[PDB]
Amino acid sequence: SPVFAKLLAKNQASLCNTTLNWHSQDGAGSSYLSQGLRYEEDKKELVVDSPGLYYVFLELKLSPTFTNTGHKVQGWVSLVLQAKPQVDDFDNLALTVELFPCSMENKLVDRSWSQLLLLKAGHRLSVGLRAYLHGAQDAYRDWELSYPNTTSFGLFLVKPDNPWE
Amino acid sequence: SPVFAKLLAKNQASLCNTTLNWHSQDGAGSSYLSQGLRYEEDKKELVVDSPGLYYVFLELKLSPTFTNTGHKVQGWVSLVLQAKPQVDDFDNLALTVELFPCNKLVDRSWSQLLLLKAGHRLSVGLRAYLHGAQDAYRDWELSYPNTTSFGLFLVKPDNP
Ligand SMILES: *[C@@H]1O[C@H](CO)[C@@H](O[C@@H]2O[C@H](CO)[C@@H](O[C@@H]3O[C@H](CO)[C@@H](O)[C@H](O[C@H]4O[C@H](CO)[C@@H](O)[C@H](O)[C@@H]4O)[C@@H]3O)[C@H](O)[C@H]2NC(C)=O)[C@H](O)[C@H]1NC(C)=O
Ligand SMILES: *[C@@H]1O[C@H](CO)[C@@H](O[C@@H]2O[C@H](CO)[C@@H](O[C@@H]3O[C@H](CO)[C@@H](O)[C@H](O)[C@@H]3O)[C@H](O)[C@H]2NC(C)=O)[C@H](O)[C@H]1NC(C)=O
Ligand code: NA
Ligand code: NA
Ligand code: NA
Repeated sequence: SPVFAKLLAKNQASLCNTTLNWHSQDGAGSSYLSQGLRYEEDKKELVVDSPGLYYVFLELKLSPTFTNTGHKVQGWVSLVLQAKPQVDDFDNLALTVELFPCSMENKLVDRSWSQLLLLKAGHRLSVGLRAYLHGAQDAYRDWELSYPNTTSFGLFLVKPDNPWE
Repeated sequence: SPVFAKLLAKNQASLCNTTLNWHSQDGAGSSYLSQGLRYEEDKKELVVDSPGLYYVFLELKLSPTFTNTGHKVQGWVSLVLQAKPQVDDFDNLALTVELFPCNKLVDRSWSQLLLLKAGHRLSVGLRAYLHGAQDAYRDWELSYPNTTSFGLFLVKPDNP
């Protein structure tokens, strides 16, 4: 069976610097994870069983709130992939959205990110929400992570490890 | 073995409405496709062998050119996934980048989980509407090494 996972972010009413919580199963027992992949609620980490080349993906869906007027609050919002252990290039493994007056709107922001990464057996992956917002009083209340525009995180095994290497 | 492909776009010196050409192997003879996948140069299509649920992805890398200056050129650039037969999801399977009068490399990704049939053909159309300056389409390009990509992975076979 293909090794694949697609987790959906638990709701976040406002933005802050925190590790995101994930739904690992839908409204029924059917999990968003295949075998060879586990999700740990306590650590908020996706645990990779076998080593290989994985296609890791992040999809940020920023929903504007009632207080959002679209053209005052600026800065940036990030989804930062937190890997244990660090991968050879795990330096700024992140999906960033820049908010500037130029291109700012009172509209849903839907951005995707991907990277092919060499992961080890027992590799732990968590996702941190990062944001610096300014321009109005209570700027972090102007955006949220909510269902049905759900932020997602996942991966799939592209090439299993070759031990000889 | 996993069913996976990651094709890299052939160079495009300026932006226009066309079906993109793709490299199916790198500089050496190393294939960008696994077994159960083919690329047809003539049709510019990725041919899917077995039916199932595929994670299809597009990644647009727009590189600014020498003539790319100021905050005048605006509009949009798109990568349109052209399926044969039409996938009964939406007729709007596209990556779209909006350009405002704002300049560096634009790197945007798109993905969708799609139910594909045996012999499914997938091609990618480049779409663009640029205005605000005389030869606005010359201000962006698709070039190596910041190469635009297209591929997929079989997530769930129909017949294990
Ligand atoms: C690639 O395909 C896309 C379609 O997917 C295509 O984009 C379309 O381009 C036309 C023009 O080339 C756009 O139409 C414009 O709409 C605005 C709306 O306000 C008008 O102001 C424009 O008209 C001006 O020019 C006229 C002279 O002909 C004057 O009569 C008028 O007063 C205006 O000054 C113009 O009609 C159209 O909106 C887009 N479509 C989309 C969906 O954005 C694109 O041009 C194709 N690219 C290439 C490289 O040819
Ligand atoms: C979440 O973490 C980020 C860091 O990743 C925090 O962003 C940082 O926030 C401070 C203000 O709180 C920014 O400093 C400001 O700089 C400007 C420079 O002109 C100055 O005018 C201000 O007086 C202030 O010192 C800092 O730039 C920013 N860092 C980055 C990298 O953008 C953020 O505050 C944290 N968020 C929460 C919710 O606390
Ligand atoms: Na959302
Ligand atoms: Na094509
Ligand atoms: Na490019």
